[PDB]
Amino acid sequence: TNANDLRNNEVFFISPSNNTNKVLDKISQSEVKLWNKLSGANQKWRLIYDTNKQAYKIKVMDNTSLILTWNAPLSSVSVKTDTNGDNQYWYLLQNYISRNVIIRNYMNPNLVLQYNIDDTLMVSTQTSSSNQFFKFSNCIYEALNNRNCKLQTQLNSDRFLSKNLNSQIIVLWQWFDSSRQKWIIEYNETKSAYTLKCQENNRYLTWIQNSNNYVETYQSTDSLIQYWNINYLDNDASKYILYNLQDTNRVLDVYNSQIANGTHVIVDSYHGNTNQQWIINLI
Repeated sequence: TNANDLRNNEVFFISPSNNTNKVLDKISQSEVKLWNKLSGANQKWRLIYDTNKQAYKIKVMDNTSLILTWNAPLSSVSVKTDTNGDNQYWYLLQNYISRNVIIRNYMNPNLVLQYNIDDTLMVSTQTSSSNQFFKFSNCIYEALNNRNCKLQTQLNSDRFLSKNLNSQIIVLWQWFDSSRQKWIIEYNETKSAYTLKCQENNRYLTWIQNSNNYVETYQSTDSLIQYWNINYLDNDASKYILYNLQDTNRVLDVYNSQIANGTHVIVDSYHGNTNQQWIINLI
């Protein structure tokens, strides 16, 4: 799959190459360690790419906004407040075939992140050992791919993304355990984004481009209007934003932030308010 590619603005589990069941974990306010995979937000990391530097920040997703930091001149690493230090940027360079990634410090590219036998991390000069290889696993792909899900607006705990009765228009509706409110989320390798298929009619969440900008269930198409970048909110892994591929500045949104049954769901310019936030759960 290309779903685990080192894309800007995606969120990952970072594992030692020798153990897919351990992940980089912010255990305290400052310390990181490899730990049993639990999927808490303190084990999830957003990549923020700096094009000028060709290097990334690696930000924990537990709400603290702390970033992986080499404690120069020492060999220790920590999570620290982002002060844009050169020691806080990392090159992420991938072996295409093995999928292993070296995490190389920007300030001193002689040094790479290393995991030790005792599960601690440090920086070190480069060897040929697997203790300097990491695997990256996109969190959302792991959790949601090929799953039957429901999507709740943050606006109200009992209003869900629903195909309207006897029309293709997609609206908010209270839960009634209906196939019109159940969505199969599937990653499309070609578009590198998701489709969401309504269980009732086997048609897909699609931006219908006119002055209304409604979403409707629509037949399978290669057109970008049917494809969605499902992401966590920038600093909240408990909520989702869905950006449409036709215009990735536009997102799944609730018309006028209304909560009434039948309220139109639309695609509108990103602002990131609660009307654009969605709670996705497996059925």
